[PDB]
Order: sequence, then structure tokens, then C-alpha cells
Amino acid sequence: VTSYIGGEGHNLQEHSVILIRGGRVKDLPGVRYHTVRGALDCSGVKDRKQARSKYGVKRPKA
Amino acid sequence: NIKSAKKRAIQSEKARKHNASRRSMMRTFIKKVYAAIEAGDKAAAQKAFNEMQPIVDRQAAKGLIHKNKAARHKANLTAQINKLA
Amino acid sequence: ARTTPIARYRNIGISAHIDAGKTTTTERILFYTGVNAATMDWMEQEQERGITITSAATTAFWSGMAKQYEPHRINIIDTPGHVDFTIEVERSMRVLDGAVMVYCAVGGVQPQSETVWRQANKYKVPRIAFVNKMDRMGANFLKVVNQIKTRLGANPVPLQLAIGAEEHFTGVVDLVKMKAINWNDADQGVTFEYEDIPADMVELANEWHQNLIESAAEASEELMEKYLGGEELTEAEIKGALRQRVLNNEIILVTCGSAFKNKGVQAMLDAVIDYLPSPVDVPAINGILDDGKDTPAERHASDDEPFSALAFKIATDPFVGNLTFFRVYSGVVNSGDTVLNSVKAARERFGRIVQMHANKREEIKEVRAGDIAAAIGLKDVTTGDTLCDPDAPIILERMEFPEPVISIAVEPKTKADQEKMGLALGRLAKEDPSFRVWTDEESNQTIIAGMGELHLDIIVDRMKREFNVEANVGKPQVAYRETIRQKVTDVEGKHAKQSGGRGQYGHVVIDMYPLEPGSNPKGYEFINDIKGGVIPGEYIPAVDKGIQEQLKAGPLAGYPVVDMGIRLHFGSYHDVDSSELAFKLAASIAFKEGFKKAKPVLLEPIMKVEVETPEENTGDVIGDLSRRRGMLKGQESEVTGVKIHAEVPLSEMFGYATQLRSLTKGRASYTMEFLKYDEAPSNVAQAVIE
Amino acid sequence: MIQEQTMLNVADNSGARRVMCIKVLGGSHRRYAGVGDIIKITIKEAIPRGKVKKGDVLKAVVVRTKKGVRRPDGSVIRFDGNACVLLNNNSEQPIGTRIFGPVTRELRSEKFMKIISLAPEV
RNA sequence: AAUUGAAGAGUUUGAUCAUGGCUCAGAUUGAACGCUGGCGGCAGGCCUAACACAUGCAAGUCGAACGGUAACAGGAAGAAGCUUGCUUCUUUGCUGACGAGUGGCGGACGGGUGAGUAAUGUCUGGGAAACUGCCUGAUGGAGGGGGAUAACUACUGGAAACGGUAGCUAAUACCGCAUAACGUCGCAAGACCAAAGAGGGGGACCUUCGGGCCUCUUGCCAUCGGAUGUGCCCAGAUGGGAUUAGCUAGUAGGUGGGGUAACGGCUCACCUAGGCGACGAUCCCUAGCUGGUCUGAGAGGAUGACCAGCCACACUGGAACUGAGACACGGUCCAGACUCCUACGGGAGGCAGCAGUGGGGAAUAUUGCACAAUGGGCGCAAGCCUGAUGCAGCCAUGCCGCGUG
RNA sequence: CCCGCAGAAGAAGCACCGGCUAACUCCGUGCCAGCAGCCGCGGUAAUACGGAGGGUGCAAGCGUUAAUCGGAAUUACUGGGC
Ligand SMILES: Nc1nc2c(ncn2[C@@H]2O[C@H](COP(=O)(O)OP(=O)(O)CP(=O)(O)O)[C@@H](O)[C@H]2O)c(=O)[nH]1
Ligand SMILES: [Mg+2]
Ligand SMILES: [Mg+2]
Ligand SMILES: [Mg+2]
Ligand SMILES: [Mg+2]
Ligand SMILES: [Mg+2]
Ligand SMILES: [Mg+2]
Ligand SMILES: [Mg+2]
Ligand SMILES: [Mg+2]
Ligand SMILES: [Mg+2]
Ligand SMILES: [Mg+2]
Ligand SMILES: [Mg+2]
Ligand SMILES: [Mg+2]
Ligand SMILES: [Mg+2]
Ligand SMILES: [Mg+2]
Ligand SMILES: [Mg+2]
Ligand SMILES: [Mg+2]
Ligand SMILES: [Mg+2]
Ligand SMILES: [Mg+2]
Repeated sequence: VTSYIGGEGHNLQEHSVILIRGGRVKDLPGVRYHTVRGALDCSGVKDRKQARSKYGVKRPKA
Repeated sequence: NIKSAKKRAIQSEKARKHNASRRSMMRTFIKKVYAAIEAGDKAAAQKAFNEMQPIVDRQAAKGLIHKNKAARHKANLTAQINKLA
Repeated sequence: ARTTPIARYRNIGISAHIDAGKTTTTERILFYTGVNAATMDWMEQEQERGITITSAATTAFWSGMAKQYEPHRINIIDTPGHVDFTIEVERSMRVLDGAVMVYCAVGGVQPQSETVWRQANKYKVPRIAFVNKMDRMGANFLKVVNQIKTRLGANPVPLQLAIGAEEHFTGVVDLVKMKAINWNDADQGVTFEYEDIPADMVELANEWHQNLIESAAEASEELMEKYLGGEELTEAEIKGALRQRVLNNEIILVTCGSAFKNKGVQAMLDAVIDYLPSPVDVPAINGILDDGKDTPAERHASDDEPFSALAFKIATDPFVGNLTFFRVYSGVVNSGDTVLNSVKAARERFGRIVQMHANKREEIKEVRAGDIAAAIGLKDVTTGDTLCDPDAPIILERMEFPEPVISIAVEPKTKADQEKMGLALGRLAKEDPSFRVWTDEESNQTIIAGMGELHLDIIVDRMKREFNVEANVGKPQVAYRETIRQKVTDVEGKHAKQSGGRGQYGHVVIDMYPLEPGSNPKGYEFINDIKGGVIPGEYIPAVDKGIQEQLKAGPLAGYPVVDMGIRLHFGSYHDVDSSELAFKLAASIAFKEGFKKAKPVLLEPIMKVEVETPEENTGDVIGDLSRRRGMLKGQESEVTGVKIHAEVPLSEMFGYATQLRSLTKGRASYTMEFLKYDEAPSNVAQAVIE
Repeated sequence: MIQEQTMLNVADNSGARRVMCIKVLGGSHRRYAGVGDIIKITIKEAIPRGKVKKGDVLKAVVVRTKKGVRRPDGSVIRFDGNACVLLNNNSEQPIGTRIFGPVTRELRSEKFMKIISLAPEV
């Protein structure tokens, strides 16, 4: 299946092992799932600060 | 199998061989009676029935045949030994 | 609970060049120590090929061959010879305390002896020495001893002398206790009768290298002051003397013997307890605190310190799961104590514990400092991690990761297996940090990398055996590029779509010209040298986009276009019909025809290449760099080797390691990274046709 | 006496069932294989699971021939049918893991030990 | 007092009303993942592969059934080094006790799993032809004989698993004989059926001085009850499919034989030609059922983890033997797939018991402590066994508390 | 479980703030980068993207996903239509 990769930027290439989420993209007919950032071989969104729980970004060092 | 109460296996075997042999002859005696009926000999039927009655009863007691079976044999053997004989 | 012997601990690892007996010699121990033998190459592959592939740890108890000693507890690690698996020595020398460097009575030092030497020095690990195979033709004890001096720039001290050589090798001379030790016929070892020196060697025997005793002297001057004063030193004070200096690695005792004839291995064990450290004869560990800063973690070699250990070597046994070998430097762990992986910021809970115990995975509930063992069931503990006390967190030194020298691309033979090939290569990675895997950002093929041809071989072989993924292998692909060579004068693009719908018409005239490698990010230059207003500046962004599109994979053979510049000069529009799209196509068309006439060429990538080689063969190495279609650029003569500098193409460096080795007897690092793109020679170019 | 063509039964798992000899290896013009010789093989039958599949090309060890075997003294052993143990193409060495039906003493080879260790007879 | 509670919103249009789907607020979860994470209480924790399994444990127990001595201990049908009432050696099973063996009872409980089973089961309500260990009420019996055999001893084969010949021995093991009704067959007259001893103590009388003998406590046999358990029968309910319409030879009934604890085509021979199905037979697909769980105002819809009842299964197919009870989860036999041991001739094993590994997966835990308690097996008891159970360890998985002032 | 000891000492995250929906501004961005359960935001003054300040809701959890019923009278016996 074809699946969305949300957030600004990603690693993710031909052999990346990912975790697929479920949840459509109503601009992309046929794309009915998201790829869960920060899970397995997908990195979180670099430099993001808000809503970090989505996009798999860890708290930046208190 | 590594559970030493597998002596039960060697034990109940002695049992099977014992049971087998006793259970064998009480059958061959019941047979003798049916044979007489087929041969038609009223005398040997009632004779052979007399010989088999103690066997059937004793074994039932010893717990090899059980009670109601014992009954059923001498029951309908009788029925027949004096149905034409 | 209680413990028992402690501080009578001998953490020693045997390592040497290939053959040598560095394993045979190890099995011999387990026989001698195990009086009253679990082959040390117990991998299937490492039996098939007859070579140590993985470091193998066991323990056993030596009371000393004569009964002479209070029982000492010895942790042995038989390491690989070879390179390929050098990682198995970094770890196998970082952690443990002593080292028995074996040498072939016939084969001198030889290249991979030097490498393990450097690894011992890297970690300043004390060491003695055992010249094996004295029974073999061409055996020569003192010759090799001298090579340790000459080739390894170290200070040997013959702690012994060989009774004859090759097939006439009958015994050895303890030249401390000054007796010609005699091992007998049957029972292999054990027995003795400690015979005195024979008339043959009395002359030689009356040396010791008197600078043994003069080497023992140099411990302290007040220890030699009586030596100057001709006072024959007590046997007890010498052993302490040179041991004091073994520990301070200023001296390497040599012992010699022949594992095969059983004539020699035993005397060598004694030399271990005599002259190799306890875990306390040792600098306490260095380290850091967490966030904060340094302080040597210190942690004295003491049972009553806070627990701190390093994880060397990860494995997976099919019945107990993950095995994680560690060396406890300080404190203690009890089965259930939840220690801390400081270098991952997560805690682990110890469970079952196993010590490989000569030939049986014996179980343990407690593991003290100065010992080694493998922890079953630990979840995420890679090689190099520190397991410390959660209240007293510390990072420890962590050895070093050898850095691969070879790469090769692999594909999963059966397209089905492609998923599994992924799983397996991953597993082999966390087991071997000296091994690496990734996916080429361009030409997405799976690329593995290792310390050499053989390394790579048995990895792939290990996939078949353990993960049943067979895959064949090939040369990695190369990312070529495209450019033009001639500035091409005013080329013309035009659209004019009277068809049926949107009017649409764009006309553009431009100059395409090569660049020089300029401004990092671009490699592309668009210039708005448009007239006063032949095309409005609103459409000018578009014409740029149109060219931009054509650069993603140019007309020669796909492959990005680079180092191209473009200048607007002339065009035309309708007052309405023209549009972003219209000029975007016009540009597209303008790019073609212009490119055709511009003398296009295929680029190839070059590397800044740095070869580090001995003086002896800088001739061959240079010539090969040249043979490899290479340009040379410098030489230093940096200390002992000679760094050679060259620009040599990528599609041409494949499998360098393998041959660079052949040309320099194994002694030659090298390194490379990207530098530039240059024209590819024609036969190359026309070959690179997809 | 096996020779090119000739179906053989298989005396192991692996899953071959019926197999055809496509070459008697071991010499130019070598006519027959028998006893405990090696032959190139093409699988003709093959169970559904199995290590091997139909159409594969492997080697195999003649383990029972109907013409049988002699050896010393003058006796004979004859088997009713022809059977073999599939070998991996590179390493010889059974790809199977169990042997079925009796095998003979002649097979007492270094490489064929794994067969007689398995196998319920002679 | 105790099933007393029903909410709407966004979105088709320039706007409107209707129609109608998509969407949202709630509750819930054996959850998972991302970011984050202090404690406690109670509870829950392989939903996928009924996939394959290393290791240890999960079933024994009685010397008050018997011969008995391998080890322990004591005493000694008595003895050194002298450490003369304080030791460590040899004897003697004497006593305590106890390896192996016979014997008895248990191993059919306890625990696991959901594969199979759409009705061979489960549920509800009835029914008649049945057996039922230990526990219990009543009535009497418990006499007198015989042949064996493990262990053992002597030869002897194996690498191991296992044994092989010959001879010897005990009993509550085994078989006759007697005894024989309120038992069984039989209208009756009549025929016929069983069993076992063992311990604690003891006045006399006494004997081969073993104990007879006396007493108390148990156990043995028979018959009829009680209790509990189990088997069998009927009706109704308990999924979807007609893009399954026909189905049926032991088939439906009968008669007579046989058979079971028992009724019965249960089986067999013959005679009848029936029996089932549009109220869905047949054949396909899917599935353990229930108490209950979740939701809902209700009717409904969804569901069958954890607790309790019922059923089924025990590596796969199959079979019986022992027994009150099995066609037996840690029993036997055959066969198959598979794994393991071997000194190559030959052997062995089945975690869906607890813990645990690999594998699969988005995902599910310790190779823990203890029989102290409740309960189960054996035992007169003391006690031994008990991964049932009682606790702890792991995980924010849930619930409820409390803190971080 | 009680009794003593020292000192605030060792202990706060997570989603949201265009309408549905409790919570608004500046900056960056310029149909790009991106958001998005539904409608829909983004082409130079974006409360919708991303950062900040601020706020709102929950709190040792908070979100996202998956799942059953509900709203759905949208299979309507209760309780619908042609
Ligand atoms: N003649 C003789 N041969 C010896 C002696 N010691 C070892 N060998 C032989 O050297 C050979 C290799 O032995 P080995 O232990 O494998 O050396 P190694 O160090 O393990 C090789 P690797 O580097 O791969 O580990 C063996 O054949 C061994 O018998 C010796 O003292 N005399
Ligand atoms: Mg070699
Ligand atoms: Mg080796
Ligand atoms: Mg050599
Ligand atoms: Mg006993
Ligand atoms: Mg009688
Ligand atoms: Mg009848
Ligand atoms: Mg009848
Ligand atoms: Mg099922
Ligand atoms: Mg409804
Ligand atoms: Mg079965
Ligand atoms: Mg029976
Ligand atoms: Mg089992
Ligand atoms: Mg996994
Ligand atoms: Mg609002
Ligand atoms: Mg703005
Ligand atoms: Mg925002
Ligand atoms: Mg409804
Ligand atoms: Mg309607």
C-alpha cells in the first residue's frame, strides 16, 4: 500500500522499515495510511517544537 | 516415561494377561452351551449349562465380567435350553 | 552473598598472527588446568575453515604445575588471528588485564603480530610472550625473540631457553629457578623431575640475559645497589622485580614451547600468575559523569565500590536468547539488581547469569568485580556500553571501532528474501560494529562494508546459515553527472500553441555555457540579462523553472546535470496568450538543441585518496594508484610510513583494500572521500550507457 | 546399473519422491552407476513442502539398485527397487535429514556416514 | 429500598425546504504506538503460530499389607588407637528408619488450550432402561487348604536403552475347597457365587517361649439403603448461504439371535419399503456453548479474555489394555511428520502444566519464595508430595486513592 | 500500622486555540514548505502551515491509531419508505 509521510523532511528510502498508522490524506486519493514518524527506521521531524508527540520528536533537554 | 509410577504399566500388564486367560475360558464354556443347542442335545445343554453357571458367577464376583452380564448369559441360555430342549 | 578467592584473578587474552597455535595452545591449557577438551573453535564455520572467527571466553583453575601455588582463577580469551576480525581484539584487550602474545617458532613476527601489538599498546595492556611451535622445522627461539626487539621496537627478556629445536626439542630452561624442566612421555603434561641445565647450554644458561637479573635490577636502584655490590638476588625478589616491570610494560618476558609435544605450555601458565597482573595491579578505570563533566570515573578495583562494567561482545544462543558479555571493573551485581546502561539512558534488569566454565555454561546469582560473564536476557545493550550503578552513573572508555575498509553491494538473489536480507544484515550489525550496512542515497542498492574480503565473505555466509537468506554480490554502482564544454551562442525556444483552448505562446533566446566548480549549493546559474522588457519579469521566474526541470536527468544518460549557466537575452509574447506554462515549455525546448550543440559530456566522481604505507613499497603503491587511472599530488614521508596523496576516480577504487594489502604485506591503511567530478574517458563514457 | 534416464525412488525426506538420472558422473563415457556412486539428477515428482521442488537439478547417491551388489565371498544383495539420497550440488552431502529403507555396507564412506548413521539397516 | 430513563452538531445550494450518505461530541478495551512518567492499593497481562522447543520443576505416598536389608541413625548375639562410660572400627535388621522389589491407593483429581464440533455439544424443561472408588446406615459373614513370582543368588549379552538363562522366597499378590441369602438364573422345584489380615497393650493359664490366649483400633467379603459422580432418552432454543433441491443400504420400521452397566440398527440374519426435506434436508462457509461482558432509555446491536458451570483436545492419524472410573495431558501399542543420543550394531522424546528460548507479531511478564494458610493425594498418625494455592518479581495495561508543597 | 529524624527538600508532562469546539496574537513562509476527523487553509499583512508569546483542556498520564455500540428512526418489532 501507498502511505503518507507527514512533517517537514524525512530520511526514508527504498529499504526503510516503517510502522504504518491508518488515516487518510484527502488530497491523495488512494493514500489511506500515515507512516508514524519516530517509529522504527523513520526519524522524527528535525527541529520541531510543537505537537512533538505526533512527529516523534523528543523533549529538547531541560 | 521418567515418572516412576510407570510401574503401573508393568503392573496392569500382569493384569491384562490374567484377565485375558480367565476371560478366555469362561467364554469357551458359554460357547459349549450354545453348541449343544445347535447340536440339539437337550441333555448336554442343561449339562453344559450346569458346568458354566459357576464360572460365570465366580468371575462376575472376582470382578471380571460384572453381575448383570453374568445374569444375561444364564438368563437367555436358560430361555433357549428349554425352548426346544 | 560471600564470594571466595578474589584478587587471585588473571584476565588474559591470547592473540597472535594466523596459525601460531593461538587456540591449540588455549585447548592445551584446559587440559592442564582441567586435571582429574571443549574445542575453542566451536562455531560450525570456524571448524569448517579451521580458523578462529570469534573470540571465545572460558575460565579454569591453575594451582601451578608443581602444586607450587595457592589456586588462581584464570579468565582466558582466545582471539582471532587474521585482520578482518580485528574488532575481536579491540574488545578482547580493552577489557581484560593481561596478554599472552604467541609467536611461531618458524614464522617470525609477521604482519598481524604488529597489529595486535599496536592494539595492546593502544590500551597499554601488560603482556608476556610465548614462542609456540618450537618442534617445527626451522624453529629458532632466540631469532624471534630478537624480532620482537627489532620489528616491534619493544624490550624482550628471555624468561626461558629452549632445549634444542625442531624435532630435537626435548624441553626448556627455567632460567630463574635455573633448572632444565622435564616433561614426560605419556600423561602429556603434569610430572616433572625438574632436571638441571645440560652441559650444552651452561654457557648460554649463565646469562639469563644477565640483564634479566640486570633487567630485574632496574626495577629500583636500591634493588640493584646490592647487584652492583655483587649480591646474588633472592629468587623471591626477582620474580617481584621483573613482574613490577612487566606490569609497567617496560619488558616482555618470553617463554617458548610446543603445544603439540606438550613440552612447554605449562611452564607458561606459571609465568602468567608470576608476572601478569591481578585485577588490582591495575589503573582504576577512567571515565566521565553524565551531563556535567569529567572526573575519572575512577572506581577502585574493589568489591565494596559502586558497580561499574563495560559490555564487550554481543551474541544470541538459540535456547537462552541474547548473551551479553561484560567485565566488572568495580562493585558488584546480583541477579535482580537493575543496573544502568549509561550510554543509552535506559536501565536494565539483570536476570540469569552465565559464566562459560571450561566446558559448561555454569549458572551464577552474583558476579563480583574483576570477573567476566555473560548476561542473559538483557534487552538493548550494544557493544561498548557501560553498565554502572544507577546512583553512581559513569561512562567508561569504550574501546574503538575499527572502521571498515571495504564495501560491496548485495542483492537478495530471491526478490522475496529482500525483506529478510534487511532483517539479517541489521542483526549482524549490532553484533559487529566493525561491520556496516546502508542504502545508497542514489541508485538505491543495499551496500554492506567490512574490514576486508574475508570479513565480508563469512558475514554473507552467516546469513545463509542463520537466516537462510542467500544473496549474490556485485560492484557498487556509481553516480555519474552531465555537463557541456562549449558556451553555445543564442539558442532559440518557441511555443505558439494555436490548437483549441488556452491561447498560449512563449518565445525565448538564451546562451548556455559551462561553469567551473563554483558556489557549493548551486552548480547552476541563471542570469536575468533580459532587455528592457522583451519578456515581462513575471514570466521570467517560469523560464528558470523550465530549465530547472531539465536538470534532474539530462540528455546523455539520465543522471543529474551540473555546472551549467544560463543567460536570458531575447524573446516575445502576446499581450494575453503568453503564460507561465508557455515560457516554461519554451525554456524546455530551448534547453534541448542548445544542449545538443553544446558538446555534452559524461562526468565521473573522484576521491581525495590518502594511502599510508611503509617505506619499502611506496613504489608499487604509487604505480597502482597510477594504474587505477589516478593523479598523485604529494608524499610527506610522515614519520614511519609515507602518506601518499592522490585523486583517483571512484569506479576504480572498488576492492582497493584487498590489493593494497597484497602490495604492502598487510601493513597499509588508506582513506577516501568525495572531491569532485571530472570528465570520464570516452570508452568509460560510452560504456556508461543505460 | 543406473544410467541416463532411469527413474529412481528417494530414500530420504527433502521431498523428491520420483527423480531422474540425467548423467552418470565420474568419467568420460561412463555407462552405469550403481552400488553407491553419484549421479546428476532432475526432480520429476516432489512433495508440496519439501526442500526440493520439481524441475531442480541436483546430485544424488545410489543407495539401492535392483541389480544389487556383491562384494567378497560371492554373495549378493538385491533390492526390489532403485533408490537414492539427494545430495546438495556443491558439498555432496544429503540435503535430507532422515533415511528410509535399508542401506548397504558399501556406503561406509566418510561423506556417506550421515546416511548409515541414519537408516535402519545393513 | 432494589432494571424510574430517550439531547444533537458539520457537510450538497447564490439562497431554500426535503431526501440521503459521509463526518463529529459519549461510553468502552486483554489494546498498541508517539511524547512524558513519583508512590501505593486492587486487578489484569501471547488476542498472532492448536509454530517448533534447550533446561529445571508440575504426582506421589504407605514399613500399621510382604519378603527385606543399599545407605543413614541408635543400640551391640561386644570390639581398640586407650581420650574407662566421653570416642570410631567389625559384626547382629535387634529397634528407629529406609534405596531397590512385590503389594495397596492415587496417576480419570488438580492444571492448560479452543484445534475439532452449527448440534456427536451447549442452554432451558422433562424422562427411564443404568453403573457408581473413597464417605456413610443396616444385617450377617470372616472357615479350611493349594500353586506361584518379583526382589535375591549364580552364570551371562549392551556404549547406552535395556536385559538373557537357571534356581530360590514372602504377603492384604494369585487359585481352588468349604460356607450361600433378604444375592443371581428360575413360574416354582431347585441350581449357583465371596473374603485378609494388621497393628497397640495386657492379668492369669501357658507354649515349640514365635507367641497361643484376652482386649481395644483398623482392614477384608456379601446383600439392601443413603450420598456424590457418571452414562443414556425427548421437546424447544442455540450462525450465514438456494450463485447449495433434492437426501438416504444398517438406510426407516419389524421379527428373532447377539451385545452393553443400561435402553437402542448398537450388531447380525430375514421380512416389510420405508426414513429425511422448501418449518430448508443435502452440500458449502464460518464457530467451543452458558452464566455473563460492552453498549443502549428500551427493544436491540456487539461479544464469550480474566471468575464460575458444561463440552472438546493433549505432536498428527488410529487402537485398545488396566480400572469403580480413561479409550487416559506429564500411561501402553501401531503408524506418520519431526528432533535428539550412539562405541553405528542400536536407542529416546512431544510445555495447549509453571518458568523460560527461538519464531511469528503493532503487542502480552520471573528459568522467583513457600507449603505458613485454604484445599487435593497417600498415611492410624507424625508426616511426605502438591508450579493447585498463597505470596513476591516484571509492565501506567486498567481502576481507585495520594503526592510533587 | 504506629513512633522519632532532616529539609521544600526527591517528584509535570501531553494535546489543542478557523467553524463543528473551551482557548488569539506577532514573526517566518508566499498554491512553496506544509495542515487536514468533516467543510477547508497556503499564490506577501495566514488567529488553519512552522517558531514564539499568550491561552484552553486534561494530568502521571496525554495524544494518535485500531476496535464494539451510540448518536444512525441509516434494515424502522418497538420505530421508515416506493
Ligand atoms: N607441529 C606443531 N604444530 C602446532 C603447534 N602448535 C599449534 N600447531 C598447529 O598450528 C595449527 C593451527 O593451530 P591453531 O590453534 O588453529 O592456530 P590459530 O591461532 O587458532 C589460527 P587463527 O588465527 O585463525 O585462530 C594447527 O594445525 C596446530 O596443530 C606446535 O607446537 N607444533
Ligand atoms: Mg589455513
Ligand atoms: Mg584460533
Ligand atoms: Mg607460514
Ligand atoms: Mg520402599
Ligand atoms: Mg464355592
Ligand atoms: Mg432383537
Ligand atoms: Mg435378545
Ligand atoms: Mg475453531
Ligand atoms: Mg435497533
Ligand atoms: Mg494424537
Ligand atoms: Mg477391566
Ligand atoms: Mg505434555
Ligand atoms: Mg520480533
Ligand atoms: Mg472558538
Ligand atoms: Mg504575513
Ligand atoms: Mg499553528
Ligand atoms: Mg439502532
Ligand atoms: Mg426511508
